Amino acid sequence: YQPTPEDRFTFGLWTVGWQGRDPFGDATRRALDPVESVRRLAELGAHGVTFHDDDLIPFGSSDSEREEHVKRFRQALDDTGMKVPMATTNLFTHPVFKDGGFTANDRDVRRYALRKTIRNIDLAVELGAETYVAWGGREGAESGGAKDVRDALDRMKEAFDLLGEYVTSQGYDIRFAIEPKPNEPRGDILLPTVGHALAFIERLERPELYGVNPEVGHEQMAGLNFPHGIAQALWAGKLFHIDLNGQNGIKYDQDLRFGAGDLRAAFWLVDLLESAGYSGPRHFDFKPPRTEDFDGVWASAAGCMRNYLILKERAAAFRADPEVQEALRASRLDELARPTAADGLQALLDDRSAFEEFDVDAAAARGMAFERLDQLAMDHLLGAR
Ligand SMILES: [Mg+2]
Ligand SMILES: [Mg+2]
Ligand code: NA
Repeated sequence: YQPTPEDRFTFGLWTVGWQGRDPFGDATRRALDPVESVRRLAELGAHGVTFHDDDLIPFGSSDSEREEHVKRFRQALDDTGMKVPMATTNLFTHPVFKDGGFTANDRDVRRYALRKTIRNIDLAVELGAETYVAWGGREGAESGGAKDVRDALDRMKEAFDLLGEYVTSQGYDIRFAIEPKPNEPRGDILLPTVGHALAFIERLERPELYGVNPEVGHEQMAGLNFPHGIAQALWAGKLFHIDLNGQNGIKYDQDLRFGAGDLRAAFWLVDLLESAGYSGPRHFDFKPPRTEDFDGVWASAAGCMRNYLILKERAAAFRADPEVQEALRASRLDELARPTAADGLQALLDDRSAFEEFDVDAAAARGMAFERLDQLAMDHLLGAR
């Protein structure tokens, strides 16, 4: 289960670089130089890295310092063959963003947030990124009167529309991906789930430029089924990027390594991504726990990729097994894929077998055979076939 760059595994600089500061504790690890992270991740078999502006260029850097930070990073990419498929903006750490970036009540903060974002879009394009992520972690509220949500959505739309005008005007081949999260650090965050983000995109001026960047743990913070949400995003043609990690239920955002947390949900996710032919990066947004030293950081990162590869093997074996294919037919998955009424509305209305002469009791007595199917899936996941 050895990863290679062809597997398209990517990591944020802020993941392996997380120093371990949590709400109740100081950092347990020293800061990593981005150049070291690129080299170490390349040695593990990663394909690329991603960054927030402020991960790569310290906030407040002069133009000359900015140039030197980028030059050093580009040489590390050249030395390793690592790519940068995605970039994003930090609109959450600095105190100026305490009430949001794009939806801050203060208008001057909203304008600054847009300018900070635009500057990093230029850099992302320079480095070859194809997707630009926006996680609106400060967009929201702790109390009901603090934020008129209709006005906030107007401001959010305004911001994204302006960004779309900018990339179109410059001729950039980049697309945007909105990352939902239901809460934390705000009491409630705007666009809290994949569904809300997909709905919002349809009201933008150029919806084709925007998709979603769902994160395993974030949907699980609302108790939702992550594979189901991914299926809806794929169905809409909007899965532009994905963040892979683990989460143990409804609590603070844990960002565990992928495969930890809900293991069976991870299996069904990999099955879906591979079956659907998702071709984007397999990006890990995770935090090595603060109990770990640097050897544990790299072990945790390697484990992300290993677990994806094991699950990919098991899901492929499941789908290829003739006994599973028979069980899928026994459960009528084949019929689910056939149209209900390709004969059309009038034919349906005239079809006595659909109502007047339908034997509801005979249909009700048919078992779905779902438990046998699910036990075959369990056996395959555990390698007990
Ligand atoms: Mg998270
Ligand atoms: Mg994320
Ligand atoms: Na737009």
